[PDB]
Amino acid sequence: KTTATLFLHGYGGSERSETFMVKQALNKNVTNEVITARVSSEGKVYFDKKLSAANPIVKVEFKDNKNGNFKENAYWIKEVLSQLKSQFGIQQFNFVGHSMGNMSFAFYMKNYGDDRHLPQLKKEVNIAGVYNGILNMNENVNEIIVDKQGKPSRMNAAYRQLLSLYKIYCGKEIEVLNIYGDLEDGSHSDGRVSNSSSQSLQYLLRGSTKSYQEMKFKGAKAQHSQLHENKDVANEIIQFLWE
Repeated sequence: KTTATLFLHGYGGSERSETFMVKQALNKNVTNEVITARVSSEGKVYFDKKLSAANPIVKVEFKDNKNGNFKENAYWIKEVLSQLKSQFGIQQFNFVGHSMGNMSFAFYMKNYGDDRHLPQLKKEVNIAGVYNGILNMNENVNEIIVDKQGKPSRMNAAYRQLLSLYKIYCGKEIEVLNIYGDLEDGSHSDGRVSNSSSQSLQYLLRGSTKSYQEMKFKGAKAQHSQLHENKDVANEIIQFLWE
């Protein structure tokens, strides 16, 4: 059975933000299929090439790529999934996203995560997830804290609408890998987002995933944008989704 692996860009980005990591996949023979799903502002979906095909990779680009509205960027996500099925029949998918493409996938799963007419999740890769806020926005550096279970010492607006998201992950045996960076510069962050922010995903999933792992890459090559431009991160993701 065929499983499309969708790559979503963070704020400001496009399909070119996803390239370095899928190019690491192709060099690993993973698949010969890559295609681009483009989504306008209205939310009509255009595929550049068609589909047939093992471990196919699909790159998702939103034309309106500066929309901070999680519910419409999670509505878009459901439009691509439901276009990949209506057209190519794909029944399951892996998801990997950068920063805010992941906050849009927590709102996808929240509003469309129990529907069955929709391609089902299998694995999940989360790069610099921005779950309990952003640095220098609605949080500050070393301010917010997480316990054992990734529960925030303080929870921000959006994080709270996502509390009942375990209810969706339960019993779907969804594996989840949580990748974030610690520059090591005394700020416990990826330059842009807090480790507690993305680490607070473990409390959103509440022990209801088939599998939950976190990887804290460290150093200069573990900076926000450096995360999807590292090869030691991209193989981490290859071996998880595909090996």
